[PDB]
Amino acid sequence: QFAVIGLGRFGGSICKELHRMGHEVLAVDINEEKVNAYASYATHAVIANATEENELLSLGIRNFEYVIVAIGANIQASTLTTLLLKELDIPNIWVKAQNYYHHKVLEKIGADRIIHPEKDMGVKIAQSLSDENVLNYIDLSDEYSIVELLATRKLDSKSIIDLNVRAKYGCTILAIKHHGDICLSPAPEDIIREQDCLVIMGHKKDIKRFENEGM
Amino acid sequence: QFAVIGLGRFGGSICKELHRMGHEVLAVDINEEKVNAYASYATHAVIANATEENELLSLGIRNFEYVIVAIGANIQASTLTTLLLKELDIPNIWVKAQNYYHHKVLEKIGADRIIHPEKDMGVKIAQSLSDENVLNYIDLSIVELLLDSKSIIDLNVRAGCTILAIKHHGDICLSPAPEDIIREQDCLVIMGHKKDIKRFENEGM
Amino acid sequence: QFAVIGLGRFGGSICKELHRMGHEVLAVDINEEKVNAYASYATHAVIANATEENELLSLGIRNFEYVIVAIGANIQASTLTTLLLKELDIPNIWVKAQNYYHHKVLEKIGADRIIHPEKDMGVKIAQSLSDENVLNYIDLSDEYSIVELLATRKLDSKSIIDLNVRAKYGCTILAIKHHGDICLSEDIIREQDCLVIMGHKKDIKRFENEGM
Amino acid sequence: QFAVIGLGRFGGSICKELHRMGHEVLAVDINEEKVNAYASYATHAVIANATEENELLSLGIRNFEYVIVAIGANIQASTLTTLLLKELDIPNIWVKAQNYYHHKVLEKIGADRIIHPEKDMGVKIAQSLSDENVLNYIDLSDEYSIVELLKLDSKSIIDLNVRAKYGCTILAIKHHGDICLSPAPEDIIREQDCLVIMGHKKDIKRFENEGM
Amino acid sequence: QFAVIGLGRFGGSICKELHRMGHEVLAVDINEEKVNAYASYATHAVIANATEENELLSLGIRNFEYVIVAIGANIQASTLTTLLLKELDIPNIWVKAQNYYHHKVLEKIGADRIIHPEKDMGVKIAQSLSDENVLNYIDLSDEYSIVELLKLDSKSIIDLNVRAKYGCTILAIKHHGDICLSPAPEDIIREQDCLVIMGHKKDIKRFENEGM
Amino acid sequence: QFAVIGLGRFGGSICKELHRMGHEVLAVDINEEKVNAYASYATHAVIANATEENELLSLGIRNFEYVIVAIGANIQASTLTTLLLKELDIPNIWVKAQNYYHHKVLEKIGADRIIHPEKDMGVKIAQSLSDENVLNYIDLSDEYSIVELLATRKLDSKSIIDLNVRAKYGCTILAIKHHGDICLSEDIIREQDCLVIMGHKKDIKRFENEGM
Amino acid sequence: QFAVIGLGRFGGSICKELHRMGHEVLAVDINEEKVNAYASYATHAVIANATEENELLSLGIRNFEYVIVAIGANIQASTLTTLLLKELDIPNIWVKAQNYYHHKVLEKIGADRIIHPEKDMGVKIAQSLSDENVLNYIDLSIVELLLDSKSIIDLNVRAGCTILAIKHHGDICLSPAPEDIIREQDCLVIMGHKKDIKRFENEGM
Amino acid sequence: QFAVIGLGRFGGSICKELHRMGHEVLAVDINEEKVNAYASYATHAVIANATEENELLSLGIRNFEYVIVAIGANIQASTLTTLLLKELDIPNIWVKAQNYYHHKVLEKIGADRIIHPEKDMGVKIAQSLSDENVLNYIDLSDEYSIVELLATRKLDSKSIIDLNVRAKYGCTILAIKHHGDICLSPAPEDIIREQDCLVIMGHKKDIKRFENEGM
Ligand SMILES: Nc1ncnc2c1ncn2[C@@H]1O[C@H](COP(=O)(O)OP(=O)(O)O)[C@@H](O)[C@H]1O
Ligand SMILES: Nc1ncnc2c1ncn2[C@@H]1O[C@H](COP(=O)(O)OP(=O)(O)O)[C@@H](O)[C@H]1O
Ligand SMILES: Nc1ncnc2c1ncn2[C@@H]1O[C@H](COP(=O)(O)OP(=O)(O)O)[C@@H](O)[C@H]1O
Ligand SMILES: Nc1ncnc2c1ncn2[C@@H]1O[C@H](COP(=O)(O)OP(=O)(O)O)[C@@H](O)[C@H]1O
Ligand SMILES: Nc1ncnc2c1ncn2[C@@H]1O[C@H](COP(=O)(O)OP(=O)(O)O)[C@@H](O)[C@H]1O
Ligand SMILES: Nc1ncnc2c1ncn2[C@@H]1O[C@H](COP(=O)(O)OP(=O)(O)O)[C@@H](O)[C@H]1O
Ligand SMILES: Nc1ncnc2c1ncn2[C@@H]1O[C@H](COP(=O)(O)OP(=O)(O)O)[C@@H](O)[C@H]1O
Ligand SMILES: Nc1ncnc2c1ncn2[C@@H]1O[C@H](COP(=O)(O)OP(=O)(O)O)[C@@H](O)[C@H]1O
Repeated sequence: QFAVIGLGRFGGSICKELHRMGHEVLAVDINEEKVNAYASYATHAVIANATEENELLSLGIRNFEYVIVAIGANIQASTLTTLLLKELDIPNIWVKAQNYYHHKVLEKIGADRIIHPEKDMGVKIAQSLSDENVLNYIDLSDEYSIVELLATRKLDSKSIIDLNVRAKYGCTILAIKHHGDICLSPAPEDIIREQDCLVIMGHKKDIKRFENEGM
Repeated sequence: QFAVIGLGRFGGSICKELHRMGHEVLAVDINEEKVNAYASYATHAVIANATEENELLSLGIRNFEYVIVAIGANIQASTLTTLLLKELDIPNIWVKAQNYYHHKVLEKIGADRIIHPEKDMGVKIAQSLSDENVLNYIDLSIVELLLDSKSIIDLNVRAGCTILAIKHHGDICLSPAPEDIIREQDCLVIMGHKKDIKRFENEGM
Repeated sequence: QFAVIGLGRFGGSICKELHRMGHEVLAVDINEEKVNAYASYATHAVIANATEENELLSLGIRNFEYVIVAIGANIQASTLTTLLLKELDIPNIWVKAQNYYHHKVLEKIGADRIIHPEKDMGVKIAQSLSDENVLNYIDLSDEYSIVELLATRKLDSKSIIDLNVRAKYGCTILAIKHHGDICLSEDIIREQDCLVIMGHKKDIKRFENEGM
Repeated sequence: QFAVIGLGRFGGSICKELHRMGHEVLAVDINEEKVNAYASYATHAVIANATEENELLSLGIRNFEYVIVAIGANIQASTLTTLLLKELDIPNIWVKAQNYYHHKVLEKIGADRIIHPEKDMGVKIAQSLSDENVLNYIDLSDEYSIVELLKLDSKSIIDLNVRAKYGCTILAIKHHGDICLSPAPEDIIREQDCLVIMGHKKDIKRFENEGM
Repeated sequence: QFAVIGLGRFGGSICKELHRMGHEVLAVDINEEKVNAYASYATHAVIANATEENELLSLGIRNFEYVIVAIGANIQASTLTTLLLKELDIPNIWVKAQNYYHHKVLEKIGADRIIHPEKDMGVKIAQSLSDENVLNYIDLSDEYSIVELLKLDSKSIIDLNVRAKYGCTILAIKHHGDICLSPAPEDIIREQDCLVIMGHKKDIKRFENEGM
Repeated sequence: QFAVIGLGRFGGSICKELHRMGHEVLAVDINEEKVNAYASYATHAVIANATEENELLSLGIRNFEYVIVAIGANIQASTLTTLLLKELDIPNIWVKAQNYYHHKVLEKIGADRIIHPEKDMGVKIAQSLSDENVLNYIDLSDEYSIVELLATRKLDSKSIIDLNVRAKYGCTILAIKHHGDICLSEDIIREQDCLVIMGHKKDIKRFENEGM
Repeated sequence: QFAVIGLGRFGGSICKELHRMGHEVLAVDINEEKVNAYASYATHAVIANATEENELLSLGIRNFEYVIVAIGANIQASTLTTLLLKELDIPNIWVKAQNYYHHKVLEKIGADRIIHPEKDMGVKIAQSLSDENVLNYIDLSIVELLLDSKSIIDLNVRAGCTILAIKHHGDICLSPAPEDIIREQDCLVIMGHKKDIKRFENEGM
Repeated sequence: QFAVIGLGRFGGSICKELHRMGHEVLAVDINEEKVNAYASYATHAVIANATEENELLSLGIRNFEYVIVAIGANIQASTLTTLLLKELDIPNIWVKAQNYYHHKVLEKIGADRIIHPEKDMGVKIAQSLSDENVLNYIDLSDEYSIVELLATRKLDSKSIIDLNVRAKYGCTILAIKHHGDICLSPAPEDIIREQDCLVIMGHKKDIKRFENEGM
């Protein structure tokens, strides 16, 4: 189902994770040490130069629905591989882009998805930096947001009704997380300890106010 | 409030985003072109060698609560900068790690947060690969999913997940009534057991 | 009608020749000295970074039916330029390829013709090495060929009927070149006159063997 | 009979072609991969530093009538090799020139032929660019050209007279790989039949404009 | 008992000395010549890259109670090695610091002792420069010093009283490798006999000025 | 009285210390930042290229009894400076040697003392490694030694007569150091007080073994 | 009249000497310090890259009858310069050769004289080593030699070399009379057979 | 009698010449090819690192009256060698200097003669350049010079008395060279051909005038 062609910082991580999730993954790399290191983290692992057409055929690359081209540094290799993958009619080709220029040729040679990992992680880090309290969020509208909050101290050993969040800020607490054991829909008396995960829902400004005052 | 010391693929992105969100950001880089290119995407932008102690002082680096050290490639420069920042008593120092080794010294020289961008994006991509259907998620799982013209009672999700919202036309139905129509381009927000959601995906979609 | 984007060993030569032939040519280069040096050998010459989209627009690059991308060394620049040219709907984009890899991306980003100058000149040189008599040829069939021959000592000061080629080997001499003045169709052939022969490939080859 | 000293874009092409033509060729290169890659495209292939006199002797370089020095980039290596080849009394030494300067020393150290591949390919491309539609051409003079050309359909030589109207002589017709060498006044030209035309460049170009 | 990781001006000296003192020492260096040169001045000598974890294990580095990291120039290598040594639970890790910065990371990665050889030798030289003529000295405080010193000849401790006049206590006399440990008031001091003196630095310096 | 010519890790340290001791010191360096940084740690500080004879004259270098050449890396500069200093009749020229070779030329061009800082610090470190108890020592004979010891936990809060050292091992405690204030000659010894012992080497070593 | 293109150990020495002799010399070098250092030892001194054709034209290089190409190390630069000089029709081009190979191309690109300084100085040193006694010589041998208070008749050199001169006190006795005293610090100039002179050295000295 | 320690452009030339003159020469070099190449041009040739004291002893370096240190480039090696040679009490140590600095230390470590080959050849070339006619000269005084002249053409096929040089310029022609066969003291009728070597003596200005007019 999945082949990952570059086992580096990025490709290796995709590989390890797909495998941990339970999908079958073919790990490909030109470097023998890398292939050895990923033997345990992939269904199969093979030494191959992904820029070599017969080597790609030998991997049985067409038997794959998704091929990820994760060779970062070598722009030539990356596009040459992508080029070959498009020739072999691969349904989904995802490629890591090195820079603006690399993005542009990948776009034209028919990459299905182009990833800028650092750029994307930049946004995520900035999101983290601006509200440290928020671990995760989902934007429902311009105005509404579901927010996973890490409990700052003053919120310690307090029940739902202790700070009633429906009356005060007009937000609904969706869950509590204690010990990797969750309280899915809390009763009015359920204790929130420090470092429990609050899941809160409603108006963005109301949550932000609750953060300002209850934390 | 924020200073970003390396304006590259990673640091530049952090900078541009904080600025876009409305925070004030000092952009620092050794390279003049980079500093020029980020003039518009930062409150202030200054040429500086972040490994030079007097240059850091000159930036007024202590007036900052968060300093991000985003010079990727040069492991020496990165740790030397971090080292200097810890000397100047910066409250929060976030550094991009190049490899395992780099992580280790940053850990010991008192980096407050150490980021492995590619590693982290790997996980996120694998999540995406594994279920192409989800737009956003929060692991507690709450899942934003992208059933046409069917009500909430038309498919009774509790009988074991709870539909939290519908998005039609950038107008959301926050907690839907049992007879609220879901169209095709619509943003289901679903909550509960991970396997139950996956099953709902398999069968209702 | 023509724009040449890289004025180097290759691009400059194309430019100089189109101009010498009487066509109008826009010469483009990033380097100011190159642009200065080609001022006399082009209708117009402009400093421009061909990888910069607004700079291309400013050249009025769309007013051109043929754009030649001759930037040799920089594979990135070459393909980025080609990419931009294809975006601007240029009807004919001809690019010099650096290597196999370069050829492949140019092929996919819609280059209309891809030139390997050294590769092609290799063939021509080997042709030249193999029979030092010939200078140019056109293949009509598997059997027939028009051949431009450089004359040896052996047919020096000879007329057409001195070695009658229609009888002896059965080829028709099409022209003689004496001093950049051509006898189109008893005419004396001097050494280093260009013989233009036509007919059967083997007959010509025999005439070479015997008359030269 | 032939040795090619630089297997590169240029030298490799000369080698591959001489071999394909059936001549015996010794391929030489300093780089082992290049030598391996040309094993199949040469009579013999050997690793050698062509700037090293004893290595040249070991190749049996004197047993060769033609040595091609095709190392492009390294001007020093190129001229040092040429220099050594001239010492060993090689009858024909052909060298690829990198620039004007390189040409000049090669000229003085007794290179028999000096090739500028890109320069020469420039001219050929410009010729192609000027008249696309002549599948092939041979330049006789500045003024005169033989042109292979691809309304004309179902018309004879008498019905379309070119000696009078444009002043050009149709040399041949090609119908399905079966050529009419010198057409009788009534011979039918069908679409896609190869016209061979000869005479004044402007007259041909006019005939193209009007008859096509 | 001891391993020395950098055989250089500094590390080599530590190695040679521990060996000369009779301790067993493992000498490590990446450079084969250095390892060869220290074969005679160490219990064992091994080629190893001290920044490579498996190579460290192979040395049996944990069997050592003291590891000295003496690679001067390469700050990266130095700290990476130290880092690995701290991972392997070495009880005592002594490292040569290159500069202030280097000191700081070594401090944080748990170096047990950090040496600045030139800095420390600076102090010792300045001490020598200040008072040349004290063959040897030990600094007790900023104010107090024990001094070995080389008019004084043929005079006793009673004839030259130092407890009263300068306020210093003569600790010993050395006559021909045969020492008078604590001199009786009448013991003769001959020229070139080693005076040991103790007390206030300025008092000694005054005694030097006047009695010598 | 003293000039220091290289203000680096080594020279700067000598300079700072002579100044701290109260001597007057001229600090010289080619680098302006170094000269600025040592303005506070020297009587005078001057920018000068010590390899330039007129620059040396301008410093009034002859007015000095001791010149220290501390330029480490640049062997040429170091010896050229030393050479010039010997020409100007300087009474004492002390130079830091980079390597064996450097030592040899300095020896011949009349350096009065040649220092190998790292080599010398190596010995001192090995001494320290071998017995972690001691800090400083003076060798009186083959048999006798004055030793500065750093106190362990075992003699913490003990008086002189608590472990009477004159009876038990037969050594005389010369001083105690508590907090940079010294008890020169029932006095409590706390941990990290500096013991100053004197007598037989083996007796001290025994006292170390048993009392610590 | 003379241009010297490389002001190094060799070219600088040629320059300084021609100037000292009184000829006018143009000193050329790519390095600004060298050009500065030779300002006093040349009629004119100019910064120029001698491998650049327009720079050569700008020097007015054609106004010169002799151009010396003295860039030692860089064989490429040396021959490229020589090549350009031959194009500009310079009447006399003298070049320092680096090795055998360098000699060969310079020979073919039309260098008028090719100098191997070290090789040539080798011969001269060996001459000096072999007979330490001679101050100067000319191989036809005429020998300047550095017998106290003895006349020309006191040692009859013809009975088989001819003493050409004596030097006392920077006052020379051009062709000495048979009774002319030779002192110790005196400059004998002797002529004839090489072996005869050597023998005279062996026996009279 | 002579040892040459560097067989390079300079040292090799000294070696080859001393040998050609008939003296016995020990050629030393660190490089084996150099030692092989000079086997024929020296009495003995030995591989040695001249900076290594025991290697010098092994050569029997003290048995030599003259040692020439001709390692050009490596200033360290050159001075270290010289230093060792001075320790071994060599009577004459001649060293090639690389630059001003090198000269200075060699001077102090007791080099007996210091040679700057290029500098010296510079002077000789400039002498050649300023009077091309003169091949060789000896300065007798400020005013007087013996000059070896190469016959320029107009001097062709003329006897001594044809241009009487004692009357005209008041110089005495000392010799003629035809075919490496010399006419030592020419008779008044001896023919001078082009490319014969004129040896002329007398006043510097008179010779210079004779050059101006007879050539
Ligand atoms: N032609 C190729 N075929 C297969 N794998 C390749 C090829 N070229 C490079 N790689 C592999 O791609 C991986 C890229 O990893 P890395 O340089 O860390 O990039 P990233 O920073 O994106 O992880 C390396 O493990 C490398 O061995
Ligand atoms: N010593 C330094 N001081 C300040 N900025 C630096 C220093 N070294 C590098 N930088 C800047 O940091 C940025 C690193 O970005 P980049 O090379 O893209 O790596 P990354 O992938 O981590 O973003 C560059 O803009 C670079 O100019
Ligand atoms: N980004 C660019 N835009 C426009 N012209 C360029 C750019 N990059 C290089 N060039 C020009 O293209 C030409 C390439 O010539 P060259 O490298 O000699 O190739 P060749 O020898 O094959 O013609 C140079 O004249 C250079 O100035
Ligand atoms: N000293 C040498 N002896 C023999 N072959 C050489 C030497 N130096 C370079 N070569 C070969 O000459 C070839 C030059 O080819 P290349 O650089 O592609 O130029 P071009 O593109 O003009 O052919 C290279 O394949 C190289 O291996
Ligand atoms: N990675 C490494 N592992 C082991 N030894 C090393 C490594 N890198 C350098 N060394 C050795 O450390 C020594 C450092 O010595 P040197 O450069 O003289 O510094 P110092 O003068 O301070 O001793 C060198 O001999 C070198 O061979
Ligand atoms: N020609 C010179 N004249 C005067 N000072 C010099 C000269 N060359 C170098 N220096 C100075 O000598 C010092 C050498 O210090 P450094 O290289 O750190 O040696 P170390 O670390 O052993 O003290 C530097 O401060 C440098 O500025
Ligand atoms: N391309 C060039 N154009 C002009 N001058 C040059 C060029 N390259 C080198 N030079 C100068 O020529 C001189 C060479 O001198 P040097 O290196 O001492 O060699 P040598 O021993 O032949 O004198 C230097 O002064 C150098 O700056
Ligand atoms: N330590 C050494 N002992 C002996 N010979 C040496 C040593 N170092 C260098 N040489 C030799 O000295 C010679 C110097 O030659 P070269 O570099 O041509 O100088 P030059 O230009 O003066 O001739 C070389 O042949 C080299 O092998």
